[PDB]
Amino acid sequence: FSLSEYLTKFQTTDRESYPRLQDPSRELNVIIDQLAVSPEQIDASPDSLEALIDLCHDFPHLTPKLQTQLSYLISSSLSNLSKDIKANLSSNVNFTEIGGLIPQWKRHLEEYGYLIQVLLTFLQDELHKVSSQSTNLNRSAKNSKNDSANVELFKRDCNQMENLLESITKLLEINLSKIFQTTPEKDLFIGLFTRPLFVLLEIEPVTKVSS
Amino acid sequence: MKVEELIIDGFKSYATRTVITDWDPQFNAITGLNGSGKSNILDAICFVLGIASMSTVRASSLQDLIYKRGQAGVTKASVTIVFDNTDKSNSPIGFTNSPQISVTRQVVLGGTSKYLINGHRAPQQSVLQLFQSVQLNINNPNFLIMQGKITKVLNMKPSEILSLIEEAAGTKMFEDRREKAERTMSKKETKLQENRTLLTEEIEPKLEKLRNEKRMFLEFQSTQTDLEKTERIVVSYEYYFDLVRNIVKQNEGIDLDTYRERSKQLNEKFQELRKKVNPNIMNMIENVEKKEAALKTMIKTIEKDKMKIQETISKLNEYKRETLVKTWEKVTLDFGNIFADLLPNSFAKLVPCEGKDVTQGLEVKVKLGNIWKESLIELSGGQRSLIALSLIMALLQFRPAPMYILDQVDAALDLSHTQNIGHLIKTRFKGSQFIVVSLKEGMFANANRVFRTRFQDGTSVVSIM
Ligand SMILES: [Mg+2]
Repeated sequence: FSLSEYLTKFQTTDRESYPRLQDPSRELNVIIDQLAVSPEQIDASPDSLEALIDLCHDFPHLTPKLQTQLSYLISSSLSNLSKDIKANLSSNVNFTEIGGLIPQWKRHLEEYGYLIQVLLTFLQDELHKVSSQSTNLNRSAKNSKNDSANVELFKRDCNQMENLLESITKLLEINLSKIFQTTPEKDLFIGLFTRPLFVLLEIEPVTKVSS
Repeated sequence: MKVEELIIDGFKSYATRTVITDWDPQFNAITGLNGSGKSNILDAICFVLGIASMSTVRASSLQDLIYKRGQAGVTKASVTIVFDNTDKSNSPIGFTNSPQISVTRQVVLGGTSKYLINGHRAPQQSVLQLFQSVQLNINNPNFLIMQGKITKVLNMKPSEILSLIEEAAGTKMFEDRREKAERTMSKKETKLQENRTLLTEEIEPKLEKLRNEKRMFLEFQSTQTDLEKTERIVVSYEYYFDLVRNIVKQNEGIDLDTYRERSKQLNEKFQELRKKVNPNIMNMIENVEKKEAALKTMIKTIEKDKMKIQETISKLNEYKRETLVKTWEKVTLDFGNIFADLLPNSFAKLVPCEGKDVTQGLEVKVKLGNIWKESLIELSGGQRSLIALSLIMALLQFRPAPMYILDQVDAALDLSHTQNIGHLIKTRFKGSQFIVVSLKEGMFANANRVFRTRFQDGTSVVSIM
């Protein structure tokens, strides 16, 4: 797996013209069953690579239960992998074994960074869509029939947004100058984690909430 | 909208709170001696309906309408009018669920006026749109003949005689809004053209300079990777505690002096390209590319917006012209019949001007007997008063305005035509509230309500005679 050509495949080209998978539930549930016991095991099989990278790409085409459990998948996998690399690097172990796991660590981080990039990009797209045509979505008071579903969509995307930013806060505790060696690739990784936040901050009621 | 109460506070000849009630919905008639305040009652009604040109209210300013110019204790001038709404067919839009509509205009010294509907404040466009819906427009009236202006309706230019028929048809409120729309679109068009040439001259040159330094930044990032590989190898090889041994045993035996001068020749390009290009130009070019694309999409949508508005007003002009012709035929027929009934062995028609179109202006042509008058300047003041009154009543017979204000339309009519006008307002032209100021007894003796006006102690009073 590589980062830069996939990142310029997502960013420069069109994003909402991605193909639609015929049955997402069985493939994402067996992905869950792979990832309920091992968060790093997408690497070893390229069908799981392409399966994850295109079950993330169709994020405005799923059902909300599937969306929330995919967000919990991404947050749980990032939190477990960040805790594992933190427990490995903070210990007094030699540089040889952590250097042997550092291509696994760096390519797993490329995978998860691309997934977090596309989820935060589609999430800010949907939040800009639901907050553009509305008046005030900071609270659920003084609503209507469709407005209650609108503000419930607001709260559920903001809650999975909070879970994703929880995963991001859990990521950046590790010394990423150990993981990412040179400053172009480190700049690219921190930039792909920080760019969708800086485009998310355009939304006026997103900065109005507190968490 | 039959007027039910008129409350005048601090107006021209009215120093106190004068409340005029008991208005009959068919025919009200105001009388009194000279200098009593009748035309000031009509000026209060014109002022509460909204005036721009203060020469029809007979003032040179707005503080000239307050009592003794506001320098006699009454520093405010407020006019209140109350309309009944038992008939919902002539009701305005949105106000159907209110059986009484009150409109008040206030002016204090120094500043300008302010309007309130039913106690609650409102700007002037709200009350002007309220009164332009039951065709009670004072700025271009088809219901207001002020004092001494009854023998001068036939002296009007053909655009004004066209505008009366236009107000009867319902398209004057479209015509002034269309002219305002063309003026506003021209001003926003030259503003948008200035913005387009500013975009062409000032943005895309700097955008292509940004693209130039973008590709130089990809070259600088290639040298960046060159530094963080080669200089790291260099500082590792002069540092020689086991990791440096492991990164020595892949490149065993690299020459020192060539690597040192290669590091120097890389750092001189680095100190050049450090002051050449900023390291964060990729997010900057992404930001300005998104801004330029959204800007051009906005300009395309603005141009398509102007095209849609222009094609829609060009499509509405045809229905305006068709309803103007359909109004003009019925109005000139009822004009001829009402003038034949008022003055016997006579006739009058509304004709488009010589060679031009109906929508360019209209002219009155008068027949007395079997001969056509080539010019209506040779007619008397009484005949011209009868032609003007018959034109206003033909406009009533098309679509009756609720309030017809007549300030001494009988000053040039004789004692037969005055009684005939009073009878024809009492009997024939039912369907409007007439507020007529007269001094001839043959007009207000055929009245359903009579208000005397008197001057006492410095102020004016209205007594229900
Ligand atoms: Mg008078």
